Amino acid sequence: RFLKVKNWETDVVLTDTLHLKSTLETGCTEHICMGSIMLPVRTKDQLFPLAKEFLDQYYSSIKRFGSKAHMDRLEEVNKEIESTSTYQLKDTELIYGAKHAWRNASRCVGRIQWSKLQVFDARDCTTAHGMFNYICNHVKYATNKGNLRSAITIFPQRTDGKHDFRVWNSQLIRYAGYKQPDGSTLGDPANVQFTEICIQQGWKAPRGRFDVLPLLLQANGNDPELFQIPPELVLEVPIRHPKFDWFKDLGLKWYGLPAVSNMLLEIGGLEFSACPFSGWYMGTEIGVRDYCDNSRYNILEEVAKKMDLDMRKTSSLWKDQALVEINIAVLYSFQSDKVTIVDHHSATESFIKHMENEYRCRGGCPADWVWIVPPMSGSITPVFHQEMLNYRLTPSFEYQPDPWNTHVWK
Amino acid sequence: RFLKVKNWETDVVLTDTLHLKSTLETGCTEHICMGSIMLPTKDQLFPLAKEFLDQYYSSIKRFGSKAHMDRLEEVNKEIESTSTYQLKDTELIYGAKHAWRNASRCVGRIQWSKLQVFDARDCTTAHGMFNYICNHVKYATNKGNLRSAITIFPQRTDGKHDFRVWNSQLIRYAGYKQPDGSTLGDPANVQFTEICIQQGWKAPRGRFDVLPLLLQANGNDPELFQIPPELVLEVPIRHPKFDWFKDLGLKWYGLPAVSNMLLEIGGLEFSACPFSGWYMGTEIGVRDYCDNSRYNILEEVAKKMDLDMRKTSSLWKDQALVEINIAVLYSFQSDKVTIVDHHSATESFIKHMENEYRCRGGCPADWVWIVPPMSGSITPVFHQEMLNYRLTPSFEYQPDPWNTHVW
Ligand code: HEM
Ligand code: HEM
Ligand SMILES: N=C(NCCC[C@@H](NC(=O)[C@H](N)Cc1ccccc1)C(N)=O)NN(O)O
Ligand SMILES: N=C(NCCC[C@@H](NC(=O)[C@H](N)Cc1ccccc1)C(N)=O)NN(O)O
Ligand SMILES: C[C@H](O)[C@H](O)[C@H]1CNc2nc(N)[nH]c(=O)c2N1
Ligand SMILES: C[C@H](O)[C@H](O)[C@H]1CNc2nc(N)[nH]c(=O)c2N1
Ligand SMILES: OC[C@@H](O)[C@@H](O)[C@H](O)[C@H](O)CO
Ligand SMILES: [Zn+2]
Repeated sequence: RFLKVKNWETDVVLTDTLHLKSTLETGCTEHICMGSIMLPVRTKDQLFPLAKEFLDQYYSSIKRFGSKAHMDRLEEVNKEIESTSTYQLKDTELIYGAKHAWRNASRCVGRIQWSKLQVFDARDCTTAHGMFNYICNHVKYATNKGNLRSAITIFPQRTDGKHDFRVWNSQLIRYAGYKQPDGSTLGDPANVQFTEICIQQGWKAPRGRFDVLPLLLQANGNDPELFQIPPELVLEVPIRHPKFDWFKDLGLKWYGLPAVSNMLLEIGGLEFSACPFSGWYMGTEIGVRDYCDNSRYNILEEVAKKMDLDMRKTSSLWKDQALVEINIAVLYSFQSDKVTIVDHHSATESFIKHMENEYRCRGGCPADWVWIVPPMSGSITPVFHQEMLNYRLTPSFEYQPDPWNTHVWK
Repeated sequence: RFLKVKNWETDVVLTDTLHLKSTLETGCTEHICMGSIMLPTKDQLFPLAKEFLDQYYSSIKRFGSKAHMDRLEEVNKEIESTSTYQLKDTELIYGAKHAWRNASRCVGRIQWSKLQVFDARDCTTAHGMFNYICNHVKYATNKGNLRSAITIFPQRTDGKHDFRVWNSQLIRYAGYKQPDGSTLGDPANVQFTEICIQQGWKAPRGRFDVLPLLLQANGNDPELFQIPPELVLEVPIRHPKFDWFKDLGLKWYGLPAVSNMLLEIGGLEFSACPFSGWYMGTEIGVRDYCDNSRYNILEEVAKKMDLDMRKTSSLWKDQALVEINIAVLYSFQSDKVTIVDHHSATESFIKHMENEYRCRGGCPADWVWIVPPMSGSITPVFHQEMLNYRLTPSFEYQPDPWNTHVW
C-alpha cells in the first residue's frame, strides 16, 4: 500500500513505501490518534528473528545480500545465540546500526547529518572510571574547540538485566537545579531530582544558577559513582544581545555541547542502555525551551521588563516580542564565539531537503510533526506545511526509565 | 481502554473515556500515524438516528423515557416510509451545537454552548439563500461585537438536489494571476475568483476585493450576489508604533464564516451550513499575511523595519512576524471589533478541556491544529497532550462543488 504525503505550500507530493517495513506499534489505533502523546531481558526465542532482519538489512546496504559472507554470518550468529543466548556485533555492523538508529529517529530534525556520525566503540569497558574516561574523550572529540562533530559512544550491551551500564545524567552536560525552602528553584528546575541524588551520593554542590552537574555513572549493574568533567573540557557560551547591552547583565550562559545520555539504542535485537550521543544545538532548544518554558529558567518577564514592553495585556504580545530577542541573543552569542549552532529556519529547510531525498532513495522518512516543527514561528518554517508519516523502524533510539527508579542498590 | 492525557507543564493528568464512544476512523493504524495529514441507505440511517436520539434524550435527562421511546419509533417509521426524516428544532439546535463541540481542530470551543442557530430548512432558491446569508452576516457581525451563529439550509436528499455555498468563507478577498506571472490579491482564491469572473462577475482587479457569493439551491446552477458593502465590516491595519505600517495598505474582514463544510446530525447531511465565530489574531497575522503562498508580506515589513535580511540567523522574519501580529490585534481592538490573541484563546481552551474532561469524560482535540502558528511553546496547549478522535454530530470536509456539479 503506497501512501501519499503532500506539502501544502509547494504542492509537491511524495509516496511512502518504507512504512511497509515497520514492525513496532505507534500507540494509535484506527479509532484514535495519540500523535501528541509524549510516551505512547530478551528471549532466545525473540532474538534470532530480530538479528536476521538486521543482518539482512545490513548485507543489503553493502550490496552483499545472499553472498557467502552473508549466509556465513547468519549461521555464525544463529550458533552464537543458541550457544550463549546472545551475540556480538562486528564493528562494521555496530557503526551501521548506530547510524541507522539516528536515520530512523522520527523526532530529530537534524537527520540530514546522519551518515556523518563518528562511532566510538566502548564495548570493552568494565568500570565506572572506564566509562568516565570514554566520556571525557567523547566530549573532547565532539566539542573540537567549538567546531562540533557528531559522535556516539557505545558501552556494553544488556545481558541479563542485572548488569546494565547506565549514564544516570540526562545529558552529559547539564546545570544543577535546587529547590529552596521558600519553594523557589535555583538553577534548572528540570534537573532537581537528579541534583538531589548527586548531593546524596556525595557531590558538594556550589548551589549556583549554572553549576555543571557531575557524571553519575553505572558500570555492569554496580552502584553509580560520581565524577567531575574537567572544566577545560566543558565549553560554555555567555549570552549577550547584538543591540541590547543590558542583556549580558542577565548573567545567562549555556553549554555548547548537547549530549543525550539517557536513551537506549536497539540494534538487531541487542540493547545498549548506555549510548551517549551528541550533535549540535538548534537555537530554539536553548532560547525558547530552556530559557522560556515556565517550568525551566522562565526569563520572559525579566527580559520583557528590561525591554520596557507593555505587559498589562497579553494582546500586546510582550511574550512573543521578548521571545524573539532572546533567540537572537542565543544565536548571536554562539556564532560570535565560533561554536556550532543552527537556527530553526536553516535546520527546517535542510530537513525538508533531507526528507525529499530519503523518499526517493529509501522509499520514505518517518517523521513526528509534533516534534519536528520548531516551538516558535512554526508556520514560517517549511516543515509546518509538510505532511509527515510517523512509524517505527529499527535500529532505533528508545526511551527507558530513569535508572534511580529501577536500580537495586548494593 | 481508559486513556490518560498529561500536561507536561502542570503535571495535571486527565482520563479520557469519551473516545470509547467514537465511531468513525481517524486514518491512523497501530503501525502508522497520519496525525499531520490534512485530509485523512435506510439500514445505514436508523442506527445513526438511534445513536443521536439516544445521546439527545440522555442530555435532557429523559433517557429511556416514553418520550424517548416514542420519538425513536416515530423516526423509525418515517425512515421506513420516507427513506429519511426531519429533526425537531430542538434536535437541530442540539446537533449543531454538538458538531461544534466535537470539532477537534477548533481552539474556540469554550464558546460552544453559545451558538445562535438559524433554521433555513424552508429555503428553496438562491435568492432565498442570499437573504438568509445577509441576515446571518448582519446578526453575527452585530456592529463589531461578534456573535457566533450558523445558518442551516435544506438537508441532502438524492444528492442531485443539494444546497451549496461555493465560497470557502462568506467573506473573502479575490485573487488574480497577472501577466507578470505573479498573483494579485489572495492566492488561495485564485480559482474561485476565476469561476466568478467566468460566471459573469466584474472583478475590480484589486488587492482586497470582497468576493461575490455564488449560491447553489436544489442542485440548480449557482448564482452571483454582491453582499451589501454596509454589511461587511473591515479593519484597516495600522501599528501602535510604526506610522509607516498603514502605507502597506493592509486590511482584513472582521467576520470569519466557514461556508464549505458539511454538517452531519443523526445520519442527515446538511451540505450548506455556513457558520461564524470571530478571529484568533494569528489566523490573519500569521497565516493570511505571512504564509509564502498567501499575501506573503514578511519581506516588505522587514524592509520598512530596516533589519538585516542577509542572514536567516538574525531572525528578521521572526521579528517582523511579531510586529505584524501586534498590528492586527491593536487594530481590531481599536475599532472595537471582536478578536482574540493566541495566548488568551489557548488559555481558554485549556480551561475548556478541563471542563470537558470532568463533565463529559474527555475532549477530542487535534494538537497539530490547536497549537498556534507562532510562539508554540509559550502558549499552554503546546505542553498539553491531546487525543484526537471523531465524534458525531460533526462538521466534515466535502469536495469543492465545481468538481461535482453537472451544469
Ligand atoms: C547534528 C545536529 C543535530 C541537530 C541539529 C539535532 C536536532 C534535534 C532537535 C532540535 C531535537 C528535539 C530535541 C528536544 O526538543 O528536546 C532532536 C531530537 C532527537 N535527536 Fe537530533 N539533532 C542532531 C543530532 C543528533 C544525533 C547525533 C543523534 C543521534 C546519533 C540524534 C538523535 C535524536 C533523538 C533520538 C531525538 C529525540 C530525543 C528525545 O526524544 O528526547 N540527533 N534533535
Ligand atoms: C467564537 C470564536 C471561534 C474561534 C476564536 C475559533 C477559532 C478557530 C481557529 C483558530 C481555527 C483554525 C482555523 C484555520 O487554521 O483555518 C478554527 C477551526 C475550526 N472551527 Fe472554530 N473558532 C470559533 C468559532 C467556531 C464556530 C462557531 C464553529 C462552528 C459552529 C467552529 C468550527 C470550527 C471548525 C469545523 C474548524 C476546522 C476548520 C477546518 O478544518 O478548516 N469554530 N476555529
Ligand atoms: N540537538 C540535540 N537535541 C536532543 C536533545 C534532547 C533532549 N530531550 C529532552 O529533554 C526531552 N524533554 C526528554 C523527554 C522525552 C519524553 C518525555 C519526557 C522527557 C535532552 N535529553 O536533553 N541533540 N544532538 O545530539 O545534537
Ligand atoms: N475563526 C474561525 N476560523 C475557521 C477558519 C477555517 C478556514 N479553514 C481553512 O482555510 C482550511 N485551511 C481549508 C482546508 C482544509 C483542508 C485541506 C485544504 C484546505 C476557512 N475555511 O476559512 N472560525 N469561526 O467561525 O470563528
Ligand atoms: C504534549 C506535547 O506532545 C509535548 O509538549 C511536545 C510537543 N512538541 C515537542 N517538540 C519538541 N521538539 N520537543 C518537545 O519536548 C516537544 N513537547
Ligand atoms: C501538514 C500540516 O498538517 C498542515 O500544514 C497543518 C498544520 N497545522 C495547522 N493548524 C491550523 N490551525 N491550520 C492549518 O491550516 C494547519 N495546517
Ligand atoms: O532531574 C531528573 C530529570 O532531568 C530526568 O527525569 C529527565 O526528565 C529525564 O531523564 C528525561 O530527560
Ligand atoms: Zn496518529
